[PDB]
Amino acid sequence: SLPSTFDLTSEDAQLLLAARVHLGAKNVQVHQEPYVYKARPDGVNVINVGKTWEKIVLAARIIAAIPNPEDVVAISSRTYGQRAVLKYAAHTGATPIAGRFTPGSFTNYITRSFKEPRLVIVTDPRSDAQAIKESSYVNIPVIALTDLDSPSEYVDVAIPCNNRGKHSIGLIWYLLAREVLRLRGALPDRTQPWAIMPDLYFYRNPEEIEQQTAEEEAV
Amino acid sequence: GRVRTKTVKRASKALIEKYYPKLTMDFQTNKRLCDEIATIQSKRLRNKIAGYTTHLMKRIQKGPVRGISFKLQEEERERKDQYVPDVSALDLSHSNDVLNVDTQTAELVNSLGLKLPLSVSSVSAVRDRR
Amino acid sequence: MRAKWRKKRTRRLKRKRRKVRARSK
Amino acid sequence: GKGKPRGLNSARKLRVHRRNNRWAETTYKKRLLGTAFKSSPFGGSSHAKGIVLEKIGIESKQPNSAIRKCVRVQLIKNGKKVTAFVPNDGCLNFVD
Amino acid sequence: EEKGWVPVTKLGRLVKAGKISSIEEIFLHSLPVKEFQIIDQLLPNLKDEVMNIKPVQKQTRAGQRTRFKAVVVVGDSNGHVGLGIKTAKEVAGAIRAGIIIAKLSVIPIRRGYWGTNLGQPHSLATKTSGKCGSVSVRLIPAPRGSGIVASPAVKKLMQLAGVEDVYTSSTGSTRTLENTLKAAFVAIGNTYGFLTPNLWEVQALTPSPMDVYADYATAS
Amino acid sequence: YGVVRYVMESGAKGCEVVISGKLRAARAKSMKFADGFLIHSGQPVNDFIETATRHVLLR
Amino acid sequence: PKKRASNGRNKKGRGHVKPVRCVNCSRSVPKDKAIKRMAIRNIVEAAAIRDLSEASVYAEYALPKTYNKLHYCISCAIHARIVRVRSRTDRRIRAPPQRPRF
Amino acid sequence: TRTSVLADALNAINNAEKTGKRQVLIRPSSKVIIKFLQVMQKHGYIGEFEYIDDHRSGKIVVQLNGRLNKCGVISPRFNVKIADVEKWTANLLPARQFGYVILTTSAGIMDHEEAHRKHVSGKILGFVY
Amino acid sequence: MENDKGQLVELYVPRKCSATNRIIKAKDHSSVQINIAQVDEEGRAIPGEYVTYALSGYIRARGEADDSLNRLAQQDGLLKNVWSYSR
RNA sequence: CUCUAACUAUAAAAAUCUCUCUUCUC
RNA sequence: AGGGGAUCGAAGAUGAUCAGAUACCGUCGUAGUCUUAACCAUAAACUAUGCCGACUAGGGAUCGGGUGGUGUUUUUCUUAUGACCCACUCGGCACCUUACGAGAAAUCAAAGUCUUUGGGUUCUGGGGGGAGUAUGGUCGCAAGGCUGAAACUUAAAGGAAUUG
Ligand SMILES: [Mg+2]
Ligand SMILES: [Mg+2]
Ligand SMILES: [Mg+2]
Ligand SMILES: [Mg+2]
Ligand SMILES: [Mg+2]
Ligand SMILES: [Mg+2]
Ligand SMILES: [Mg+2]
Ligand SMILES: [Mg+2]
Ligand SMILES: [Mg+2]
Ligand SMILES: [Mg+2]
Ligand SMILES: [Mg+2]
Ligand SMILES: [Mg+2]
Ligand SMILES: [Mg+2]
Ligand SMILES: [Mg+2]
Ligand SMILES: [Mg+2]
Ligand SMILES: [Mg+2]
Ligand SMILES: [Mg+2]
Ligand SMILES: [Zn+2]
Repeated sequence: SLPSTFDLTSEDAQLLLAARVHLGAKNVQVHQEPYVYKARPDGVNVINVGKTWEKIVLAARIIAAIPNPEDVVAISSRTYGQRAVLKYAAHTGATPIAGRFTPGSFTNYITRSFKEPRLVIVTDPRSDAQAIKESSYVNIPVIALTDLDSPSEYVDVAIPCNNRGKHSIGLIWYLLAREVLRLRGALPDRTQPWAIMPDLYFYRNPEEIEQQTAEEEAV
Repeated sequence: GRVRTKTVKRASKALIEKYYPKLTMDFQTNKRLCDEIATIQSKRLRNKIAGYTTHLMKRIQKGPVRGISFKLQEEERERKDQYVPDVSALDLSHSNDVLNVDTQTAELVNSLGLKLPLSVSSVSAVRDRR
Repeated sequence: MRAKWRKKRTRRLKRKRRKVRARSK
Repeated sequence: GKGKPRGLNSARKLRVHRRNNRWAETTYKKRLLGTAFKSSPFGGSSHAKGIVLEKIGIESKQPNSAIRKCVRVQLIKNGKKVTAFVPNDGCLNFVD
Repeated sequence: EEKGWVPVTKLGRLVKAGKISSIEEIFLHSLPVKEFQIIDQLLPNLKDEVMNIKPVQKQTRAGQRTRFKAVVVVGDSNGHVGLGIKTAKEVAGAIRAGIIIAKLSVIPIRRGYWGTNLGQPHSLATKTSGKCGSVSVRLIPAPRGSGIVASPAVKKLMQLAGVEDVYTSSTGSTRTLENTLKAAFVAIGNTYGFLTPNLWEVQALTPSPMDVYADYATAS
Repeated sequence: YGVVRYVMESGAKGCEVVISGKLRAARAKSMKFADGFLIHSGQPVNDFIETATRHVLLR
Repeated sequence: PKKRASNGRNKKGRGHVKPVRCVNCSRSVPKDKAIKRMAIRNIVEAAAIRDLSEASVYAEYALPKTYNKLHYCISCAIHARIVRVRSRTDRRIRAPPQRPRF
Repeated sequence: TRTSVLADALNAINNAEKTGKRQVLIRPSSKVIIKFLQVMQKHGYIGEFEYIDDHRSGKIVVQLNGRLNKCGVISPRFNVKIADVEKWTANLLPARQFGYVILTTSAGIMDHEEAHRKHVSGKILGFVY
Repeated sequence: MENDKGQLVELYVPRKCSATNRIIKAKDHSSVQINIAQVDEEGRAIPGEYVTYALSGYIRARGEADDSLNRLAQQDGLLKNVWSYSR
């Protein structure tokens, strides 16, 4: 099996906790996801972070198995996880799709956005149902960042995490890209934290980018 | 009833997206640019194209707008995107290396067999009436 | 036509025929 | 599961149910009641002779405008009277 | 004739490169075919003939706008069928596009033995059925050389299939040719959808042709 | 269709043919065979697209 | 065919309810197929609030309201503009028309 | 009321197979169900089932492996003469190369091929393939 | 399937769902085939060597695809206790 | 990541209609 | 038949609207509406879905009951109740999503587990019209109810949905 180097390192679990991945799943629950653990008395179910990291490493193993990098195509329609996907497509040789999905992007072969990949990564099944339906129509696996409340129809291996955080999605994409690059071998050893930062995959509202520019242009 | 149909709008959009450094705020200079950099058959269409180009340029000067893009704007967007804060926003950089949890995720950490310095706090299971 | 009024017309025909039979019974 | 009974000892009601339902057909009802023998102009007869009474033609329906040349015949076997049709271009004059 | 057929899909690129040799590789991995020229390349002798031409009218404010529905069946009489149904303005274009769809929708069939296998399969393997609209078609194996006891359209579909002997039974409004042919198509394609004792052992899941030969796709 | 095919083989940007009359029926009917695109308004109708009208005598 | 799986009645398990009369045409209609509108309003409109306030003793009168639940028929409800015909995919929605004002 | 218990068992098996599961919980668990599932085990259409004593009719937990496609009882256990076995196989089984009409003979509950081998026939129980 | 002399007459002995043992139709345009890369001692994904699981379109449509993949990967020693055999 | 407010309100009368329906194949 | 007798209102009386209007709008208005006995047994008596039994899919609520909470306000110092909150369960009128199933579809979580056809069982239908008519029984004071054809005629009548 996987060598014990692939266990849940203290810093990586600690990061997962800090981004409040476990904190929120839902006040409700669907029996497709047993990744629940110790439903909090606040009525906010806790997510088993170890199971989440196991799903992350499984998804990394699946992605690394693809011989040609740009048949891994990652979707994000909701704002909170747009930038991260682009950033992911920067490091791993994946193809990003942000904002709208222009339906018919998988079945219709005439559209100039017609990409025929071998794997699809989805930030949220409930928002990206169109991509899931296209992948169904064209026989494509769907590694979706499913929450404990998102539906799991036409959804393959599903990373259980938060979808309302603006922190969880970016860091989940970080761990995914980091593990994929370790698997490929571009990153030499899987112990150093890969200096570039989790905040790189975080969301950036235009109002705060304007504020940051104003603070940068003050001097 | 002036609506400036497909042709003028698309031509002006392409004109901006390919020639922003040369376009100006003035209608007459942009009219001459439309004459020299593009082969508009008639001259009424040329004037309409230059007018909408000036309007779009003024809108861009006011701020960034949807649809159209050019080298300078996309470079600025990429540079703003590459912003990564030097100070850490995780790993308990705040709250004196202490992060607050409840019992349940504390037992999660315990059963995971990891040390993970925590701070317990009951969540007052009484829910807000909203 | 409505089934209601066809029914009623049949009932009135039965009216007349029943009175005639009662007269000649 | 279905309206009919299914038990191994339910032959009686199945048979009587089929026997009661058979009257819903028209061929079976005609065959058993013997309506052909009693009411039809011929009783189970493919052909029948008769005597011509008069020589009439009847107009056709709406989409077809013509007068088909028929003949009223009183049957000899029982005495019923029926109209019959002489089928061809110039056969009306042939029958007197 | 004049045909360049620049491949726009990865499967078409692999086929044009000559890397997929048999259509069984396409059928096995449930690969999606969107170019009829792939099917032309893999099956050079796909015969076809128009089942029916049907005038279909739409009532507009000015007259009645009439198109034509062509029902085309394509096959090679060796266990491969496709059923295209198209609607178009001109009858010739309707037939051409129906042939195109039929080639796109080619499907493999599982011919079997009625009993005591001696030569090549002569009939289907098991009883199969399909239902389109209200038309339910039931195909039942028959002894060797029993002909095709079927309506002329279904009979000709079996002839294009290569099934030489089969019994059939149709229930419903088999009048409508498209529904009957679609039900028969569902049944004959369901013939490979029935698990049979002789199909019980598991296989090793040979890797997909676009995984082993992904390099020859993705025109750079 | 052969005429249209030859016309677009010649390099034309669009051809159109109207055949009106008693096409295999007593009642009159008009068949349209078009390919490419044909403009209809403005002297582009006079400048680019050229037209021809002819009568054919049959039995 | 069924235009309404609920049959419009909204009864589902009663068999018979007691009818009520229409406010306009006095149509004896069942109490659930008797589309109801709770008219709560001011006894003096905004057109005369200033006039009443200036010319009233008991400074800062509460200005009491008037409440009436109107039991329309259905023909009047279509005609008196209370309820409108809807798309067959819009008939699904039973929520009130999206909070007239916030 | 529960009239034919084997019907309930086979219906539960069919429902839990069509949905893609690998297990069934049959409640009443008579002799006939045990023999039927034992025949299916002998012919491979079923996996590894289990009897759960309750002191009250027991229950059965059935393990499947997706090999089966349809069970089914012939609810009126028709007296099947040895001549009528072939007609039942033709009317029920999809092909002559496989399928089994499970029928109860005086020599026990057996598949139709085994009964034809013993040259004995009785009432018909159901069909599996 | 088998000719009497002993040669195969079937064409394309079809795949079967690795989770429900049901065959995969030729036109089953919902089914997928997952590849999971083998991992050596130092975490380097060995190329061209992996393990494949054919998930049917039916379970994917139902919503049991991820659970089935979890179980199937746990059985062949890929994920540690991600799936419990007793719910 | 925090909320429950505004409102109305018309029904005059209007009946009837004759022909005749015509192929889609590379 | 006996009692009552407000309202509203078959018949009727009119006043309007109209070409006519003994119809719709309006005003009066008997029988009736309300009852105690005795009849009547029919309704779009509708969920147009027979009953009993099993299984199959996700999401919340709602009613009746019962379990547990180291739960919250309650106040009778604390507690016991009650009232809520959270979780579960049984039963009921129901509802949202979906097809992976069924249908000719509208649609149905049953109208599913039906050509891969059998859990038990009752009633009904065999193109439309004639016709729920006649006749013969039977019930009823009467009204009418139950049972209930044929002769003959007809190539359609009808269901759902699509475009105008
Ligand atoms: Mg005449
Ligand atoms: Mg134009
Ligand atoms: Mg113009
Ligand atoms: Mg209607
Ligand atoms: Mg209503
Ligand atoms: Mg009730
Ligand atoms: Mg009295
Ligand atoms: Mg009057
Ligand atoms: Mg008057
Ligand atoms: Mg009146
Ligand atoms: Mg009065
Ligand atoms: Mg009745
Ligand atoms: Mg009824
Ligand atoms: Mg009839
Ligand atoms: Mg009738
Ligand atoms: Mg009588
Ligand atoms: Mg209709
Ligand atoms: Zn009203």
